[PDB]
Amino acid sequence: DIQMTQTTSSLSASLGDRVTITCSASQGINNYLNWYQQKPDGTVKLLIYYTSSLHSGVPSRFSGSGSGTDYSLTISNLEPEDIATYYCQQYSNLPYTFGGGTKLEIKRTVAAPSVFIFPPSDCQLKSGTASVVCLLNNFYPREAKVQWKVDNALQSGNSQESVTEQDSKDSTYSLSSTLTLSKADYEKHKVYACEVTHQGLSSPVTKSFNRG
Amino acid sequence: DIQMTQTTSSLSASLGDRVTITCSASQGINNYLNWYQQKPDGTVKLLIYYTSSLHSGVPSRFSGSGSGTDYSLTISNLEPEDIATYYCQQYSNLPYTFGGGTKLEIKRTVAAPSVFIFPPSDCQLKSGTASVVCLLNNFYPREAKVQWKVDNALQSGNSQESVTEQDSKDSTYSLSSTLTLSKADYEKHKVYACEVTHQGLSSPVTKSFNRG
Amino acid sequence: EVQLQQSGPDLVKPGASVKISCKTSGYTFTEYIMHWVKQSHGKSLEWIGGIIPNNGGTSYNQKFKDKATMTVDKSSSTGYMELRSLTSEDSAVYYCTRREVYYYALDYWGQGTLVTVSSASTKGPSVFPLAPCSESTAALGCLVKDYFPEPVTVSWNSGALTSGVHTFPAVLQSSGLYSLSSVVTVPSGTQTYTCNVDHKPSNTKVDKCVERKSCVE
Amino acid sequence: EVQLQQSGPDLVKPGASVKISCKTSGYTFTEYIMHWVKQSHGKSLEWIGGIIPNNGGTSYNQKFKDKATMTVDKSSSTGYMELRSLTSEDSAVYYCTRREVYYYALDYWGQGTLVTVSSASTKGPSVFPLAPCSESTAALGCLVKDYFPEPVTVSWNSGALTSGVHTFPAVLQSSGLYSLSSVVTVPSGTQTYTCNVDHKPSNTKVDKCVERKSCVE
Repeated sequence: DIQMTQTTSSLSASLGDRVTITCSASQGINNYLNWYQQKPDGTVKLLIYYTSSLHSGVPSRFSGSGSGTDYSLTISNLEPEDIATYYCQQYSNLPYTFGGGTKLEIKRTVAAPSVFIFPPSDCQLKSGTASVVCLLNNFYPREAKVQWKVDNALQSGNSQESVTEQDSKDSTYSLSSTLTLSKADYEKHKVYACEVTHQGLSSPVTKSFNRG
Repeated sequence: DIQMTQTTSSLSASLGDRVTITCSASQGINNYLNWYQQKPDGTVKLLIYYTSSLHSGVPSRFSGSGSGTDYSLTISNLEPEDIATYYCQQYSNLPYTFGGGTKLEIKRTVAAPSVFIFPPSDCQLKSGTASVVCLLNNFYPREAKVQWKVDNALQSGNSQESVTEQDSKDSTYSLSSTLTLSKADYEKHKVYACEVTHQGLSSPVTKSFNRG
Repeated sequence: EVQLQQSGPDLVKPGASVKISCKTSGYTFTEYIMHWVKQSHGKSLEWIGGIIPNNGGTSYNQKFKDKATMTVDKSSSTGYMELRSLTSEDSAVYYCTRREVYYYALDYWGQGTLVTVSSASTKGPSVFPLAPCSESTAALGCLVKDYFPEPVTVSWNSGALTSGVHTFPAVLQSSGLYSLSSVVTVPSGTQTYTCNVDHKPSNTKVDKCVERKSCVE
Repeated sequence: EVQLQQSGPDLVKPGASVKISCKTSGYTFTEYIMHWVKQSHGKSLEWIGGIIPNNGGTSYNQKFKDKATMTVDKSSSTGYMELRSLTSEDSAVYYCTRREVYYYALDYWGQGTLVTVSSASTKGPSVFPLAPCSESTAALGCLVKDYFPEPVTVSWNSGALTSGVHTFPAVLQSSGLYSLSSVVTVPSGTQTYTCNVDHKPSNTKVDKCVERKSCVE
């Protein structure tokens, strides 16, 4: 069956720049190509059909180009709402086939995280587990470091993290680290802190609480 | 039908004292009388049967007395566990009839209330009503005064109270006053206080909180 | 050994009918006579009737000859008593009792069954925490409000905590709905405090943790 | 106008079968062709098949000739697609789509249906508040943990609050249960903050108020 190849599966670009996502068929598909945009929530819109043709709604900074085995979608002016994975599809032959996706990041000016720490609920201590949560909010770029200290003793291999998709209004991330202790362990210690390193912080930031 | 009359329906007595609850039939019932004890929770035990006879379990500070139309239950040494409403019943004739009850208080040494005030939950403000609660704990005697001030302005006709049965270990009361405002009204004011007058307080006690 | 466990509360239609349950254990059932007692909110105790289980025979108080009707299933060790065309005057607690003969007396009582009679439909309660702001005695509770009819159970830690607890009598409000407070005093590891409300007439059970916010920045 | 609303998530037995629903509105149904698309967690998009509603005829991708089976009820404006003998390879999101002809393309997509395939039984989540201790920017959230399988919805004030919210991707734990965080930033009257969790695969809905304790003695 006709393979659709998008060799570059992750591309990042500046608000403003022209961007070009690329699609290659194994053989000629006669401009029988469509381009799909998939937002982080998972919703899938249809941008361009028959190579060059814009589905109503789509702004005219989207352009379809190409022929034969080679097709491009280009976004001329780049804006935050354009954060998505873009896919190509051919209807030249059955089965219908899709490119493996190009995930597009937006590059914007550095912005440090706001940091919040949240202690476990009393309702949680009943479980026998405690969960301390640290929140890094609206930062760019995505690269960030989070260290858990307990009573000023650095923790290891007892934390899990999670990071949002980039926001489609201000092009930032947010991040959620979760330290997990036993009730026993959580109530052997007074101080709980997360310390954050990020490009936009001239020096690290520690947020703490003091149990009891 | 045979009426059973206990003329005194509320009697209070000191830890230690002898107490005598009294029961009168409309006509001779031939020592066919039983005495029942009803605890505040509502449970109903059987103390004495055929005038003078103790149901197993009942301690021997309970005594049954009398004949004809006149019968007495006496508690010789009085203790806190004896807080109850005691009832007489006759099985002389059908229908079986019961005295209208004697509620017995215990008199003990004066003890002031501990006072706590509790502001409304945020979960409650959604309702459109706010409930501030004041708690007077483990006091004797039952007589007490609770005034709600809001921003040092004395409230009226917007509070309801409730008082426990006397405890059967330490012979005290506790009391729950509830001021009720609209969300609108509760968030027009900073200070909320209840002030308590009781015999055991040389001067009044105010507990306060400061919204925001 | 000996128990008499009664059907849970009842809200009832002014005109309806209701069969209360009294499930007995710890004695051979037919070897004892079962009586039912009424208690109106003024807390007077009236005798309603009697039933001999072995046989099924009865002797009703003539006050209730029309209203009540008693029966037994020998098998399930269980007696019942059915109020007909209920008015508001039927709104009461209803004990089931056993007769002992030494002579006669009622030596084992049910816990009772609250019956209410009203058009007003059921409403289960909202439950809110009560937690202070700022001694080795702190207080928490939780606030059970706007429910109907009258009976709610309140527990702490599923029965674990009995010392320190005071569940207050309810207050009827201008709304026509009741409202209750339950509070605990404590010594000052951080044990949790969970208040378990059960309002059977709406099948409403709630478990609310009451959070004491001790931590500081 | 035009919508395609899909059957909620599914946990499924490794060996079972499942019929997904696609309820269509805003067009005359039989005047458009319906295709189904698979998306595995690597986020590749495969075409599964097509159905003509007017007729009932089909054209399956031969990848899924054994697995999938599509049908329509003209009446309820609703197509379906049934996976047979599910393995773990069936664990995916499944979109339903409409074909437009201008030529061809898929101009309206469902939101998708997550299918999971596992022996592991359902577990709905515990939901705990996240509230700080001590700017015109404060944060709350709530913590949705130890649930299975993967999809939970999280809302704030029943949809009212969208600005400030970040619901984080879940993390699988050593337990084999997932766990999620949802947080809101706010400006600093005291509006409440209520997080509405819906875990459809266990019919678990929870509304947890997150209490900010501002008051002082």
